[PDB]
Amino acid sequence: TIIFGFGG
Repeated sequence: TIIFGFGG
């Protein structure tokens, strides 16, 4: 993801 700390 494009959320810091959340892969993918």
